[PDB]
Amino acid sequence: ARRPSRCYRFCKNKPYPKSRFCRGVPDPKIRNFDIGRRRATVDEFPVCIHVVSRELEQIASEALEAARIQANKYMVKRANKDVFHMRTRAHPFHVLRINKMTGMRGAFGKPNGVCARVRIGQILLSMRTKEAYVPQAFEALRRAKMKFPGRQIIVMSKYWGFTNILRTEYEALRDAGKLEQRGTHCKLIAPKGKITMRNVM
Amino acid sequence: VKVKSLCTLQIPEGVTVDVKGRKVTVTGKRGTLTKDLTHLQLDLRVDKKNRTFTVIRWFGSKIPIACLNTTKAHVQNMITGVTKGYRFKVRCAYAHFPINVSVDGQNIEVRNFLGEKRVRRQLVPNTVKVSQTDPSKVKDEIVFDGNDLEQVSREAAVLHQMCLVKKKDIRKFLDGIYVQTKTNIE
Amino acid sequence: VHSYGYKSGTRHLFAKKFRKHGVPSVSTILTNIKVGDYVDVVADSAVREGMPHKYYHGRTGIVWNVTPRGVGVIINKPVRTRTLRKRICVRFEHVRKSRCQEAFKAKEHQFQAYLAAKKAGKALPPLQKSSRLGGIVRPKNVEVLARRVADYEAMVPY
Amino acid sequence: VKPHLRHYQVVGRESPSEKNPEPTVYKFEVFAPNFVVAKSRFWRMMRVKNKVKATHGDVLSCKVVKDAKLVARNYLVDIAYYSQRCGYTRMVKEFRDVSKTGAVSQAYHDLASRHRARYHNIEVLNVKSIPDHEVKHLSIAQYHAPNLSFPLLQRRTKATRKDRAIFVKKNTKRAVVA
RNA sequence: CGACGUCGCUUUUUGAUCCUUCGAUGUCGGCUCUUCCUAACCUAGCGCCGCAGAAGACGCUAAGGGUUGGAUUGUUCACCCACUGACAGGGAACGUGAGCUGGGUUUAGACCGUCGUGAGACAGGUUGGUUUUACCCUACUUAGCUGGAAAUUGCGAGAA
RNA sequence: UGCAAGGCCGGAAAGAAAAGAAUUAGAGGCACCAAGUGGGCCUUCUUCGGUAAGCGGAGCAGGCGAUGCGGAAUGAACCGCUUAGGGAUAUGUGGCGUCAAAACUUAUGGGCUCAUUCUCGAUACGUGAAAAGGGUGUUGGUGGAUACAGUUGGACCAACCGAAUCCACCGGCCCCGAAAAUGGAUGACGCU
RNA sequence: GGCCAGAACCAGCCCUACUGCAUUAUCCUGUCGGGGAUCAAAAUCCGGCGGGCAACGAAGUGCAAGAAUCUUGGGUCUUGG
Ligand SMILES: C#CCOc1ccc(C[C@H]2NC[C@H](O)[C@H]2OC(C)=O)cc1
Ligand SMILES: [K+]
Ligand SMILES: [K+]
Ligand SMILES: [K+]
Ligand SMILES: [K+]
Ligand SMILES: [Mg+2]
Ligand SMILES: [Mg+2]
Ligand SMILES: [Mg+2]
Ligand SMILES: [Mg+2]
Ligand SMILES: [Mg+2]
Ligand SMILES: [Mg+2]
Ligand SMILES: [Mg+2]
Ligand SMILES: [Mg+2]
Ligand SMILES: [Mg+2]
Ligand SMILES: [Mg+2]
Ligand SMILES: [Mg+2]
Ligand SMILES: [Mg+2]
Ligand SMILES: [Mg+2]
Ligand SMILES: [Mg+2]
Ligand SMILES: [Mg+2]
Ligand SMILES: [Mg+2]
Ligand SMILES: [Mg+2]
Ligand SMILES: [Mg+2]
Ligand SMILES: [Mg+2]
Ligand SMILES: [Mg+2]
Ligand SMILES: [Mg+2]
Ligand SMILES: [Mg+2]
Ligand SMILES: [Mg+2]
Ligand SMILES: [Mg+2]
Ligand SMILES: [Mg+2]
Ligand SMILES: [Mg+2]
Ligand SMILES: [Mg+2]
Ligand SMILES: [Mg+2]
Ligand SMILES: [Mg+2]
Ligand SMILES: [Mg+2]
Ligand SMILES: [Mg+2]
Ligand SMILES: [Mg+2]
Ligand SMILES: [Mg+2]
Ligand SMILES: [Mg+2]
Ligand SMILES: [Mg+2]
Ligand SMILES: [Mg+2]
Ligand SMILES: [Mg+2]
Ligand SMILES: [Mg+2]
Ligand SMILES: [Mg+2]
Ligand SMILES: [Mg+2]
Ligand SMILES: [Mg+2]
Ligand SMILES: [Mg+2]
Ligand SMILES: [Mg+2]
Ligand SMILES: [Mg+2]
Ligand SMILES: [Mg+2]
Ligand code: NA
Ligand code: NA
Ligand code: NA
Repeated sequence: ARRPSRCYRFCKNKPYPKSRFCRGVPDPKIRNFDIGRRRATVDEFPVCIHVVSRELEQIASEALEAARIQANKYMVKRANKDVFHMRTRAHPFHVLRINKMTGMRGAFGKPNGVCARVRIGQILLSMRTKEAYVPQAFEALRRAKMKFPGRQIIVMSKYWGFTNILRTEYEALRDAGKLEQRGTHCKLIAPKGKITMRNVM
Repeated sequence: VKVKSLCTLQIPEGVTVDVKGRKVTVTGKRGTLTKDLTHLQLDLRVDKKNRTFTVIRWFGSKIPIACLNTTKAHVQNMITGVTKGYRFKVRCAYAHFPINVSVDGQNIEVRNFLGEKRVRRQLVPNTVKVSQTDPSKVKDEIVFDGNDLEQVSREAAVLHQMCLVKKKDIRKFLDGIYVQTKTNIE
Repeated sequence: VHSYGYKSGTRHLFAKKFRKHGVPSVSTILTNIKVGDYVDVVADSAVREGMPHKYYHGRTGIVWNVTPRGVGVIINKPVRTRTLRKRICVRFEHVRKSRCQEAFKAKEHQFQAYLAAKKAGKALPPLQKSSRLGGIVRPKNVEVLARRVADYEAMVPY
Repeated sequence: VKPHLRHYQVVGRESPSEKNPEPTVYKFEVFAPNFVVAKSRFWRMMRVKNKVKATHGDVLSCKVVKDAKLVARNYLVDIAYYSQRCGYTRMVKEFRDVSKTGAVSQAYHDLASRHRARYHNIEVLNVKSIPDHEVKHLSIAQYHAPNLSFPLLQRRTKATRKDRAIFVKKNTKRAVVA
């Protein structure tokens, strides 16, 4: 079977990524890092909700995949699949080893799984949605974090969606030509570079 | 904490209330009652001229303050007991086997409950009077009469708990003895 | 596993700085090294001839020998309970003139200048006063130092 | 008992230099057991706000702010504390006391017992006396009644230390072993 | 009841380690005998059910009491026959060898297969193969004598 | 007559000023002859293998070994302090209900807590016992909402009735989660 | 008497009593206005102006050097006479 996650909870080792020195690494259990309406413009989903980590620990890719399935299932049931966009912000780049029991001699293990090393304050999941479905997003993320080891807090972001512009100032900056849209995110235009049809505002 | 919390109660004309060391005696017509509240640690006052009963809690948190409304209800029940009394009406409900209830002086016999051969006996304390209504008016009714609400109840409750169905689906087997009317003697 | 060759563990030690690659310049070639000078022994990785061993990189010593392309430097080295004076042979590209006595040389020259000025009726420069003494302070602007509510909300991300 | 914290006013600045020949002068309010703790709290505030270290600054004055006359008042103490679980928590509390120092000292005891907060994790934003009509908490507002009276019940009255006794005759005051 | 995950407990399994013992702490199993634990099979109560009744499922308090006879196997386990209210799981130096037994394991004899040129080897099979000592101290079981309240003294004096 | 080197002769030397502008229980160098030792181990920070270990392996520095004494009930290593034979006076760590010296249970200090068969808690090291999760137990905060309110009685909505309510979230202590074998352990009694 | 004990005095120690300098102002008062809560007030509170020493053992705030001779303190079986 699979070893209990309590054996790989703490960040005891140095980072051990998959490289030309570490071969034979299995694929992570999470492959889809963006569920929901990922193609929605930044104007469509103003509300952003974060799941923030409060401990320095390791989260297995199995737990990450379990969390996103639970969050997607709840939003599809209690809302539509086209009113939210959720992004997993933790990537399992750390490879775990198992000795797989000659006892204790030559005991350097073989790759067994992958996990994400997370710090205090690091964002794990971000949900982009409308203001009408805020209660559903909170419950979906509350259920998803039950799949996570350790303590996490669900907080409401002060920014507009997945951007770095405040919710209180996005619409005013959008009405003026000070914002450049780049898909899910947007960049505030600076008065730098040559005088073009952009950066005039 | 709250410095002063109090509750007030109006005493009717025909009843007198005496308090001494958290021991309340309520005397009116049709009898008298006494309650020992030395476990409460409250301030009980009776205004004899104005016919008011007051209970005060000084410097109390939520738990001690919860007791002064309980005290007022207990004294109010005593006042009602020595002015109107308490009457509990009990009905024997059965599907197939009649519940034969024999009421002698202060003694209750229950027979044929669910066809059982065992006889259920209960001795009513002398402060509570138990009578059986004549079947011509209302079938298989038992009436408990007394001044103390605490004593009149749990005389019917003891009767109810004795006739409990065992090892059967109680949703389907509804036979039992249930209180139906809670009222006053006068 | 790990080995101990002459240049072991010098991946970052014997490397040029970013955008500072290249062979030594003319000013290094034109610099004169004499017996008795103080030199810093800093290896130049682009000159793989007469390099010092990695220990002597960053050590300052005294020149004891000058040769057509080489410099002999005496370097102190602690071994167990004592320090040995090790003589190393390097090419001239791996030594820089040390400024370790620049402050002392200036102090000596200032004393000579002060002595000459004092000898023949010159005005000595005024002595600096200590900044740790007392005095009255007249503040042009005075502000209140306090912790505000805005400080606590500003340290919360997202 | 008298309050264990005193009201200090610390005045200080960055030491003048070529870059800053006329440094700003800052006035700081702090409640500390002694003036050494007061100076320590001042330089911490200077370091985390004005980016000025104690080694690069000087203290102009570290006097004690005297308490007013003792009058029963309502004090509004703006206070905050740090915990690992919840970061910084800022609250506004009302107290009944006779001085600013007494109210702040009572606030530190209150935070220590109800939230397990020690002195060095606590910042006092502001303390001020407020009128009876601006008091919101009923536990404090109950003391503004024009006719407030209560008996003294469940009181353990100890004898004078000189007159205390171990064994006393049951219904008398005669000391048998003392 | 519970996939994907996640948090625990236990030391009745094995593994990991090598702290104690190599001028020696008697090795498996069974027999016998006592005691302890509860994560409760039966027995006493009590809830709940996809609970009509009957038969059952799940759960709570509770270890006082009980928990079998046999065929094969050295077995522990396993399996089957049968009875029963039920035939629960475990610890006590993997309880218990100066208590027994000695079938197994693991000396020397000998046979077979495989391996080895060979002497020999085999967590492969097979047969045959000394089980010592208590009268000491405690513990326990019964069995006698016998002083002593200042627990031997003080005369030191307290009556349910 | 310039550079390099070795000298000789002279001059000057706050013997190193002032600017925060060192300090020293600060005799430096040189030998000779030899002993034990060459199994280590534990802790603070750093750290590698391992699920982990009272596991194996390293760096820096203390320590035990080799060392008692005063404390943490008990413990090689933790805390304090390190030691000629004695007295007095003060302390350190740790304590002041009894055992047991000290609040003969100190204050004319503020709060919080109630824990029914391993029996609340009083364990630095010592994880030398505990998690996720949960509680309309009580006590605190933050932000919203309503105010003739909210709950009742009366006719799925609006009216009588006369006061402060309720919605989410975050703390403190307590509680549940929380099952092992001889009878037993905040050191014991006990303490609210 | 080289034994025991108690009081005297000396010298040296160890203790306790007796306290001055500086500082307050986010303060002390009166008065006007506001505000507050009352049957009506007052007070808590905020401003303007005028005076100022909260000075009883003022403050529990910084530092104290006060000849235990004055003005006959205590201990020394913790020293020696
Ligand atoms: C073969 C085999 C494995 O089984 C055993 C069985 C007994 C022993 C003896 C040891 N037991 C403890 C002590 O070290 C020794 O005692 C004595 C009397 O020597 C060793 C192994
Ligand atoms: K979690
Ligand atoms: K052995
Ligand atoms: K049963
Ligand atoms: K064989
Ligand atoms: Mg498992
Ligand atoms: Mg590691
Ligand atoms: Mg490196
Ligand atoms: Mg480098
Ligand atoms: Mg094991
Ligand atoms: Mg061993
Ligand atoms: Mg033996
Ligand atoms: Mg032995
Ligand atoms: Mg033995
Ligand atoms: Mg049980
Ligand atoms: Mg039992
Ligand atoms: Mg038993
Ligand atoms: Mg055994
Ligand atoms: Mg065992
Ligand atoms: Mg034997
Ligand atoms: Mg045996
Ligand atoms: Mg034996
Ligand atoms: Mg045999
Ligand atoms: Mg052959
Ligand atoms: Mg054999
Ligand atoms: Mg044989
Ligand atoms: Mg034979
Ligand atoms: Mg005697
Ligand atoms: Mg010196
Ligand atoms: Mg060794
Ligand atoms: Mg001494
Ligand atoms: Mg002493
Ligand atoms: Mg004592
Ligand atoms: Mg006490
Ligand atoms: Mg502990
Ligand atoms: Mg202990
Ligand atoms: Mg701990
Ligand atoms: Mg919790
Ligand atoms: Mg709760
Ligand atoms: Mg709570
Ligand atoms: Mg709460
Ligand atoms: Mg105990
Ligand atoms: Mg305990
Ligand atoms: Mg103790
Ligand atoms: Mg005024
Ligand atoms: Mg003035
Ligand atoms: Mg005093
Ligand atoms: Mg004097
Ligand atoms: Mg003297
Ligand atoms: Mg003498
Ligand atoms: Na040794
Ligand atoms: Na107290
Ligand atoms: Na006025």
